Amino acid sequence: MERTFVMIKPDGVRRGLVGEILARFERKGFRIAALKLMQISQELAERHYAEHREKPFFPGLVRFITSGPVVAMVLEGPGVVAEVRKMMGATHPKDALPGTIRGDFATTIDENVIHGSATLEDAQREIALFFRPEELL
Amino acid sequence: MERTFVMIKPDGVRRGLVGEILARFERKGFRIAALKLMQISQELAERHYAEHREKPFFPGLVRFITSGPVVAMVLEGPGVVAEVRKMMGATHPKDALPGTIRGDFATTIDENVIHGSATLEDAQREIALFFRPEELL
Amino acid sequence: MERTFVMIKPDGVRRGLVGEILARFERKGFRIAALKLMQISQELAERHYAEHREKPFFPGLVRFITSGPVVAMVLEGPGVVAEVRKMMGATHPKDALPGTIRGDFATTIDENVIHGSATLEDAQREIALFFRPEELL
Amino acid sequence: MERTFVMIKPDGVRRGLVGEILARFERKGFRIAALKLMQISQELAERHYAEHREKPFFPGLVRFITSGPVVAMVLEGPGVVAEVRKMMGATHPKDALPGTIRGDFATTIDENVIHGSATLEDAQREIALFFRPEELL
Amino acid sequence: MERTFVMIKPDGVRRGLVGEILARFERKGFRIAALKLMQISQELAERHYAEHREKPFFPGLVRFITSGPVVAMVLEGPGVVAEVRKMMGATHPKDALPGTIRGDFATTIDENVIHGSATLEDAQREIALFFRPEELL
Amino acid sequence: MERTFVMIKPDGVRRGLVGEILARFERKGFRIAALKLMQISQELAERHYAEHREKPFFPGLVRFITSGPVVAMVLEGPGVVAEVRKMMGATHPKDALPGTIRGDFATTIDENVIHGSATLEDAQREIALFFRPEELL
Ligand SMILES: Nc1ncnc2c1ncn2[C@@H]1O[C@H](COP(=O)(O)OP(=O)(O)OP(=O)(O)O)[C@@H](O)[C@H]1O
Ligand SMILES: Nc1ncnc2c1ncn2[C@@H]1O[C@H](COP(=O)(O)OP(=O)(O)OP(=O)(O)O)[C@@H](O)[C@H]1O
Ligand SMILES: Nc1ncnc2c1ncn2[C@@H]1O[C@H](COP(=O)(O)OP(=O)(O)OP(=O)(O)O)[C@@H](O)[C@H]1O
Ligand SMILES: Nc1ncnc2c1ncn2[C@@H]1O[C@H](COP(=O)(O)OP(=O)(O)O)[C@@H](O)[C@H]1O
Ligand SMILES: Nc1ncnc2c1ncn2[C@@H]1O[C@H](COP(=O)(O)OP(=O)(O)O)[C@@H](O)[C@H]1O
Ligand SMILES: Nc1ncnc2c1ncn2[C@@H]1O[C@H](COP(=O)(O)OP(=O)(O)O)[C@@H](O)[C@H]1O
Ligand SMILES: [Mg+2]
Ligand SMILES: [Mg+2]
Ligand SMILES: [Mg+2]
Repeated sequence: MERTFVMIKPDGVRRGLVGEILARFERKGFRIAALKLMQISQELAERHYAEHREKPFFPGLVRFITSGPVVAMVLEGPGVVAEVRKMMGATHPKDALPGTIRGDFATTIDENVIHGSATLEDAQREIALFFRPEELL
Repeated sequence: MERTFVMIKPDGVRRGLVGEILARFERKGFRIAALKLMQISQELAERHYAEHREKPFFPGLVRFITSGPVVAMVLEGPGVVAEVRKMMGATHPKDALPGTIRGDFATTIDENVIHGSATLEDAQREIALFFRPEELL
Repeated sequence: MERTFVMIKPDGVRRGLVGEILARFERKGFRIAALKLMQISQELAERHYAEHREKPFFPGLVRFITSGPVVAMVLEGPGVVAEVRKMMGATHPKDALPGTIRGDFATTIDENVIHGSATLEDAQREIALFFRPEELL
Repeated sequence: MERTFVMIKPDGVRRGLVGEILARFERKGFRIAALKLMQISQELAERHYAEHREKPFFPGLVRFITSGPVVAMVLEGPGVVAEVRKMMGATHPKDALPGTIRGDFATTIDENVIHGSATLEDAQREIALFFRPEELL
Repeated sequence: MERTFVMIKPDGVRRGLVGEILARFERKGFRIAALKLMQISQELAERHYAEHREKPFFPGLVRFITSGPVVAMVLEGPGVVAEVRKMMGATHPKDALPGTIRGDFATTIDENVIHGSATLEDAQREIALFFRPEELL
Repeated sequence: MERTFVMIKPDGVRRGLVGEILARFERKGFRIAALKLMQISQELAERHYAEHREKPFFPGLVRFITSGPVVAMVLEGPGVVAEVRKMMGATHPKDALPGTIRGDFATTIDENVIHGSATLEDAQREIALFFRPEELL
């Protein structure tokens, strides 16, 4: 029942890591409730990162997240939000532990391969923001 | 430039083979131009099967193809249509060689895990049928 | 010389995770001293979980562990007991770290894919309880 | 329904290929109906080779097949006997195609890592010889 | 005893396929007798291509083979020369079967990821040309 | 720009773990700036472990590191020194976490599969000690 939003960022897609990452989630046992390759519009990127609109890395952040196609998805399963968060590893790749997605695939904070909803509330919000209602199965 | 349509069938999705299959296409070097989880409707299924209509197993097929969500995609690359047919292996798993998708993942023709356009024309037809134009990137 | 008992539970077997899990142990360098697919009898399950006989989840626990075939084994190698315990990860999948067996394959405490002897004493006891003496090589 | 007998030979076991090989059969979709680590006795080995008896390498074979523990198993699935012969590849590794077990893991016919029943009848014969009835699940 | 020369081309190195390719040769059972990252010089490249000289694409080839670092190696094992040609698959990826290196990793003959000695004599010639004697172990 | 020295020890090479380990680094995104199979000379081993020259395990240590060929390399990338150190895991395999190289492949401190420069200074020193200047690309 519980759902979380996940996004394989432009770098992850360009480096051909989509299947590998998705396999980790299926292997874990989560259900794919939604999935799609998509181009983040300038607007979506600004809404999504509104939180950091004042920050100084905001411009470069928006430029990165829209630099290429991303793979958006919604994973379903018991405590999927917290578990997916643990699977991704620390935001700053330098602190992400091995066995973790960022720990195994990312090297810098700027291009950290993936995003996972931080909380239940963030998830509900991100899902409505990235997917159309009928796209959830 | 050349592109093909691929569909991971309901059996492939429920068995959690989506990532593994996508990974093979990515390691091969093909570009993912479109991708999405979707539910095939009765009408849609029947439209896709226009020649296999006056055939027999037609109903039993539609039943399976609509039995659950499928993962649709478009792959791009040199001779990708013929190349993907080769990667999938024979339609009937028993005749598909080890190393191919159906050879390594399927056991019956009923649930042969995946579908790939037979020709460039079939691909164009399938792409227009399963994807909206804006979903192609 | 040191040995530990490991069991891939009914869920792990049903989800086709036996080879993958066994590969992690061979890759680690441990020796397979015993191995067998088996059905846990009502009696064995009760003996094995005697510790939690009074608990409330006992009935459902016994029902799960006997719900289907399991793969029992004995691994041999330096500090194998403690190392195998670390490899499995926390009992409650929610706390199991990525790279860990439960961390990568389990989502709930009820069906946590695998068991590993907790101590040397538990190992000796579990081994005699699950395997016949001549089955150890 | 249909079933076959498979044996990971002593070389396959010592090289730690048990999990990887089992994983291929599991991802393929076959059911594991029996499995066990065992030591083949002199008599047992000779009984298994009844026609190859008046042959030459007979002794050198028995020597190898009894040189260490083997992993015996029974696999179930549609046309599993022929399908497994295809998955193993040619008896002599040099003629086994990449993607098959012997093609990817073996280099000599002497130690060709695995054995699989040649026919349904050979399978029944091998199953009755290597497994007790109660070991079949 | 028998040995062959293998070169992971510039495209294979930049795409980060070195480990995956080496892993296949190791799981196969071949011994690595020599290995090194190197930059092929103009002269060196041309010397390697002595017969393909009066040919056409010669310059376009040298351009690619010297376009970046390559990983050179010598593999040892029974019939390793023919065996490695089989593992690499057809020179042109479109004709290479799934399961082979070029079949699973390449799409164009221009950048077909890897090279392997065609004969024992070519191997000796290539080994003397790319490796100093002391680099053979 | 930053570089670190890594060495797959004799055990790792003998167990055929080179490709697998190298793949983890390419997957991570680091660049291979140098690579070569080599035999550590008595002198090099003594220089490298001069730090522990007084210790009691020194003799056995030198004997191990020179017991067979090793694969030496230099990895390049952002904070590669610290990240590679984290990827390898604790020196004593017993304390190395799963998902970590030693955590997944090593069982004892004596034969712990791999080495990674501890600091920037150690790296510069190890690189000049193991590789010739022209071998860095
Ligand atoms: N006995 C059968 N039982 C169930 N489905 C069958 C049977 N025979 C054929 N099919 C179905 O028929 C279709 C086969 O298509 P066709 O023979 O025209 O070429 P194809 O390359 O296999 O196409 P596809 O990729 O869709 O399988 C598939 O959708 C398959 O599942
Ligand atoms: N030159 C040889 N050296 C060592 N063993 C050999 C040699 N030739 C054949 N063998 C052995 O002979 C047997 C070959 O069996 P056979 O040719 O009847 O069919 P098969 O399908 O290969 O059977 P199997 O699965 O047991 O290998 C194997 O056990 C194999 O190891
Ligand atoms: N159209 C082409 N474009 C670019 N390179 C080509 C083309 N045709 C052939 N080549 C190059 O020609 C060489 C083919 O060698 P050859 O046909 O003699 O046998 P081979 O077994 O393929 O050798 P190799 O392992 O070096 O590819 C390769 O180096 C390949 O990249
Ligand atoms: N130093 C930094 N440079 C660039 N981007 C940063 C930096 N610090 C944080 N960010 C960005 O802000 C966001 C942090 O939010 P959080 O959801 O906790 O992490 P993440 O998005 O990496 O999962 C990410 O989009 C991240 O890239
Ligand atoms: N909340 C719970 N629900 C179901 N089973 C539980 C619960 N808490 C503990 N258990 C069961 O009790 C046992 C705990 O013993 P332990 O050996 O430390 O862990 P595990 O068996 O998971 O390795 C397991 O069989 C586990 O499934
Ligand atoms: N108890 C021990 N037995 C054998 N060798 C040891 C022991 N303790 C330390 N060493 C050796 O000393 C070195 C420790 O240095 P360090 O660079 O921190 O670890 P490592 O080389 O394992 O990465 C290694 O070469 C290690 O094998
Ligand atoms: Mg098809
Ligand atoms: Mg056989
Ligand atoms: Mg070649």
